[PDB]
Amino acid sequence: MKILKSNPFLALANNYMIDAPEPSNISYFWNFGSLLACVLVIQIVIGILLACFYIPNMDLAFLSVERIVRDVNYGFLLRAFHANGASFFFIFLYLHIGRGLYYGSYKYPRTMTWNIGVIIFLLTIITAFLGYCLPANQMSFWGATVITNLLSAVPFIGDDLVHLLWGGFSVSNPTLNRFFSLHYLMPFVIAALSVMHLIALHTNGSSNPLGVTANMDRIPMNPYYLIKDLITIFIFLIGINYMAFYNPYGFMEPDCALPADPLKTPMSIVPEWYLLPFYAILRAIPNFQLGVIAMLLSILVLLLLPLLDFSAIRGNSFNPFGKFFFWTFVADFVILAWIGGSHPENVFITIGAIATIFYFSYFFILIPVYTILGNTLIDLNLSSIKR
Amino acid sequence: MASSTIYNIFFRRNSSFYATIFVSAFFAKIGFDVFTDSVWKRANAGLTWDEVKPRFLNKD
Amino acid sequence: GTPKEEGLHFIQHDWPQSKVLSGFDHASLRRGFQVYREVCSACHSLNLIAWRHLVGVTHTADEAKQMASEVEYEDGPDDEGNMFKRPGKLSDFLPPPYPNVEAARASNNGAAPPDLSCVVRGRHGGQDYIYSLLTGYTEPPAGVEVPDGMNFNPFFPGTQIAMARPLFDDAVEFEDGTPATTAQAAKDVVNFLHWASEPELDIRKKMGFQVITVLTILTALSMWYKRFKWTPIKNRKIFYQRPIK
Amino acid sequence: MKPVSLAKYIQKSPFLTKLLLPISNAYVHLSGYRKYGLRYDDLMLEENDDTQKALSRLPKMESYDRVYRIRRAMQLSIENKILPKSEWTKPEEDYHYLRPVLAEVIAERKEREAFDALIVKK
Amino acid sequence: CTHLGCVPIGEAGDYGGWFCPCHGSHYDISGRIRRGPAPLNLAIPAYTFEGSKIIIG
Amino acid sequence: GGAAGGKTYLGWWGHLGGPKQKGIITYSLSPFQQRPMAGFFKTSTQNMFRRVMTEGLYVAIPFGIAYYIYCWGKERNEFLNSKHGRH
Amino acid sequence: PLEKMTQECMDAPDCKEVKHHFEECTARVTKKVEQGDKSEDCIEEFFHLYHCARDCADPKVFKVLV
Ligand SMILES: COC1=C(OC)C(=O)C(C/C=C(/C)CC/C=C(\C)CC/C=C(\C)CC/C=C(\C)CC/C=C(\C)CC/C=C(\C)CC/C=C(/C)CC/C=C(\C)CC/C=C(\C)CCC=C(C)C)=C(C)C1=O
Ligand SMILES: CCCCCCCCCCCCCCCC(=O)OC[C@H](COP(=O)([O-])OCC[N+](C)(C)C)OC(=O)CCCCCCCCCCCCCCC
Ligand SMILES: CCCCCCCCCCCCCCCC(=O)OC[C@H](COP(=O)([O-])OCC[N+](C)(C)C)OC(=O)CCCCCCCCCCCCCCC
Ligand code: HEC
Ligand code: HEM
Ligand code: HEM
Ligand code: FES
Repeated sequence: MKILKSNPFLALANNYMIDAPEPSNISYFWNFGSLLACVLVIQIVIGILLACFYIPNMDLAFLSVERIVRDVNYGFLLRAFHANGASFFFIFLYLHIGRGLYYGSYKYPRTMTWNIGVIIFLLTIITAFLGYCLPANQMSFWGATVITNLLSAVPFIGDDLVHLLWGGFSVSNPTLNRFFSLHYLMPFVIAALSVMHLIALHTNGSSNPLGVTANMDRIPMNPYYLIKDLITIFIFLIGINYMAFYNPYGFMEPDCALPADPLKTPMSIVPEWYLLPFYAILRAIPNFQLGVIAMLLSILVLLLLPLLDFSAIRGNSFNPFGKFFFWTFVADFVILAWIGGSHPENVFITIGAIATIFYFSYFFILIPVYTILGNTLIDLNLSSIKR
Repeated sequence: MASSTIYNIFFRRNSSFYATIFVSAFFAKIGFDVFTDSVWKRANAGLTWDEVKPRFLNKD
Repeated sequence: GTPKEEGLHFIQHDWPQSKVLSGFDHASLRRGFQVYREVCSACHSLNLIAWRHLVGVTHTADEAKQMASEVEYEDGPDDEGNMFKRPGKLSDFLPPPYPNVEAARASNNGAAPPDLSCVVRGRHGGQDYIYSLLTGYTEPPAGVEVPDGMNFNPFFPGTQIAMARPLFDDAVEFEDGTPATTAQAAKDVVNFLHWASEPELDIRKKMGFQVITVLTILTALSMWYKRFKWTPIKNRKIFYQRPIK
Repeated sequence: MKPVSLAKYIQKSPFLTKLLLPISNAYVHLSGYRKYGLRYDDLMLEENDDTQKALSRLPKMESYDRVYRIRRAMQLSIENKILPKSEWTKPEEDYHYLRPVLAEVIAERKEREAFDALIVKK
Repeated sequence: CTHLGCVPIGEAGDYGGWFCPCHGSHYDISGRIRRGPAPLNLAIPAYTFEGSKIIIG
Repeated sequence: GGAAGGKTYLGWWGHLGGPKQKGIITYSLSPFQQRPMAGFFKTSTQNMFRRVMTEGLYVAIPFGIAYYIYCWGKERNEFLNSKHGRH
Repeated sequence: PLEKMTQECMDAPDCKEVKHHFEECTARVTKKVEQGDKSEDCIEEFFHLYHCARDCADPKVFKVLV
């Protein structure tokens, strides 16, 4: 027997990287898992170094960041790379989620994988929100103040959890200390959850664009899928390197290069761009608690997808109605993000309300109706062929 | 000579492969550094502190 | 909001540093630093730039030492308590005109001159907005009046700036010899402030070119190697011999 | 849970079927599973016990033909191309060949489930 | 100042109250806003009274 | 080892848990004998043209509608808060 | 230099419609204020005219600013 098949550690490595039966016709949209893993590794490695020059205190946090930027050797590279990798993480996460949703990778035998991915997405959102508050910028302080107050919607112990989290009466030194510690801790938990994600997925294999079984023509991972990932790796490297060397603050709002003044009230208080649609959803509901409930449901509705998709086939490669409605929903998501970005003026609130109504209608009314209609039409045509 | 000699020299054994890779990398770094230095120097004419020195301080 | 309460959209120009393979204009940088020191050192503070930063960029080491040796700083305790002044070193920051923010508020009515270290990067427009604000002082149109202590400036949000016209014609004597108009001086000040915002631009843009070139070559090689290895699968031939019973 | 369809209530009224025939024709053309030389019953999910048991009760010829069709379809999907218009799945060959077996298996399971839950009403 | 967070001057303004020369707005004697770029009135603390000493907080 | 694991649908090499196959001959060549960059441009161009002509409107319609309402909303919102809009 | 070129661009044929609107402003608003009414402020027309003039003038002068 080969050594790679005998030694337990080498056996673990082999069963997951060297000799793993995979479908023989998976497209280029199956390349984002490795991209996500590499982005996470880069983020953790760079953050470990970034923690070597940061002082977690409200009175002394901005000057430490400036010293990192303009005094340490190649500190600007570290800062820009960390920020831009954290930004690219969400782009690749959205692409992964879209790939999973479009080809129907949530309707067994792989449903635990979907739930683990949803939990990982929630943890990533929480980690990003904790991280972007650290530099004590103006939007960082004000958005932290705005977002942390959402915990007051709890009926009984509300308005006390907020003070417990703040560690006082407003955003001050203890808040920054706690946020730094939690932001340091969480990515390792995310990595462990990703390991569990991979373990859960490995027991049944991946899907294929056709949506049919692929237990007839399988090829091993290496070297056939260990090289298809290199092209995407290099393309992502090109993108991130350009963004970090020619436009580092290109994803950043102009109201982030100022020290946090607890009296200066900014004109618009918005979070970063990757969390914008949920903020848009939150502000749509006139009520307070209903808004928080809707915002949480907007991410927690991905768990209910398996039990309300009545389709005789898996995927969207042979379902025109799904092809139309998926792109319509994607456009609605983009429009929701745009509305969340802008001011809450006259026409914008109406547009946001319409977009929220459509977004919450998509996961409840549209999907079962069009799936059932497609089934009915196909069966009706197939039932009158020989006649 | 032909093309079999090239395979016989570097691309015959992995040990004679990694050494070629490393040496080629070492030379390529210097080559690319020289290229980028030359192109950046040509790009900026009359725009750096070394070429604006006589205008300001040489007159004192 | 209302156009009056949000200001006029800034004008757009072309700067040497906005290209893909261009650095700064160091002569303009030095002239802008001179104008800064001779004009806005009185009220605006730049307490994030040290004398050593200008060494090799706008001034020689001896020039920087000689210029810094004229500012008096305050040092640590003496042998018996006390605090003694110093003639200045090459590792100190530029002197702030006011000791704290409250003194600045008291001096200039109720306003507070913002620190200029990171203002260009922190404004909606950067260099264009700053230059337009500097050169955009005009008499108010009929119907709108300005109370005492305020000036009309369309590019400022609300069209009410607390400043006065800072740059008048022939305010500074340039060492090079260029005339000091309100257009040249504003351009040089904007360039110097942009440099003070991001002093690392040159090295970054010098490294990026080589990085991008190497990465492009690597990607071009990968796209070919994948097609090389994936060949015996993309070109298979499947025949079905029907299994007659 | 299971696929659902209003494919019989419409059959109850002839007028609705006559009205909906062209729409069904257009939809089935638009689905494009026939461009790969496949049949509709191949695409049905087979991961539960019922379909796994049903696939083991087909005639051997049907199983071999299904295997060849699936393999050819995946080979075509590898290179992102389709067969010429001559080798498309004709309507006459696109019949339902897996539904009756699945119906028999579901009927057996439902009968056992019915026997399972009983009561004595004196 | 409820508009952009500045320190107003009291015993002044058109309405005989607090006056903000940072943006030229006036607060009435009662403490509310009458005219100027200030959106809302002045804030009220949760103080309590104990004899001749008032505790703010 | 043993440990009496559960039930899956993948297996491993040799026993992949698929239906029995018969009479499926397969030929392939060697990567060193075939030629990369052979017929790539023609086949890729034909596939891209067919995909554009086939999927097409599926993406074209929603994105176009969204862009139209985006432009209209921006124009109307800019108009309304101006001088003449409020009247 | 900038003021002269901006004035020349203001009187240039490139921007004449916005100038016409600003003139109609000046007349009407001056009559209104000297009557004793402080309710109207057409700063929008001044914004438009100044934007047109600056766009006309700035690229011309910016080239010779060395
Ligand atoms: C099909 O699925 C598949 C995938 O997808 C295709 C995959 O993804 C993978 C997954 C593959 C992996 C890469 C495994 C991990 C990936 C995950 C599942 C999730 C991500 C997991 C991680 C978080 C990666 C682990 C990384 C960690 C734990 C942190 C890493 C930290 C560092 C590397 C340290 C950083 C460096 C710093 C800050 C300083 C380093 C120290 C120094 C040396 C500095 C200098 C100091 C000195 C000089 C001091 C003196 C030194 C001494 C004493 C030495 C002197 C010499 C002497 C001899 C004394 C698999 C298996 C898979 O099958
Ligand atoms: C890179 C710079 C140049 C660095 C240059 C110096 C690097 C060191 C040089 C040697 C590195 C490799 C060590 C082992 C060498 C060797 O001869 O191993 C042979 C066998 C091959 O395995 P097998 O023949 O197929 O199976 C044998 C099973 N029997 C029959 C015994 C029952 O055992 C195997 O190889 C099994 C394959 C998997 C186990 C090895 C994985 C790790 C290999 C690399 C380890 C060193 C990596 C160093 C990286 C710094
Ligand atoms: C293990 C985690 C998952 C993986 C994470 C990525 C790990 C990346 C480093 C290892 C990449 C290569 C993996 C091992 C591939 C291998 O088998 O190496 C041997 C090959 C030659 O093998 P051959 O292609 O079959 O040709 C036969 C040659 N004869 C025998 C005829 C002489 O010769 C070569 O392949 C030489 C080219 C590659 C060798 C490394 C040099 C380039 C990388 C330098 C280090 C930079 C990487 C730092 C960042 C990773
Ligand atoms: C009269 C003292 C004084 C002078 C001289 C002066 N500044 Fe100012 N500056 C101020 C004050 C006070 C403010 C605050 C105005 C406000 O907040 O409304 C200010 C505001 C600014 C701002 C902030 C604009 C904004 O939108 O926040 C910039 C930039 C600026 N000045 C640049 C300059 C430059 C460049 C010079 C030299 C040409 C200069 N100033 C000269 C006192 C001064
Ligand atoms: C071990 C892992 C990590 C460590 C030690 C770490 C540490 C840090 C530190 C010290 C900062 C402060 C930056 C500064 O002071 O300028 C920061 C910022 C940030 N981090 Fe991380 N981080 C880690 C992983 C992550 C992950 C996994 C994400 C997202 C998924 C993330 C997202 C962010 C963001 C968005 C910022 C703010 C960007 C900015 O400051 O410009 N980090 N992180
Ligand atoms: C954030 C939301 C996520 C969801 C909803 C999710 C869900 C899924 C699903 C359903 C699959 C199987 C798709 C199929 O077989 O057709 C999959 C595959 C995979 N996932 Fe995730 N996952 C998420 C995040 C992540 C993260 C953060 C990582 C790694 C850090 C990761 C790594 C992988 C890998 C490596 C695969 C297999 C290869 C691939 O599909 O690219 N996923 N995921
Ligand atoms: S503090 Fe803003 S105008 Fe009074």
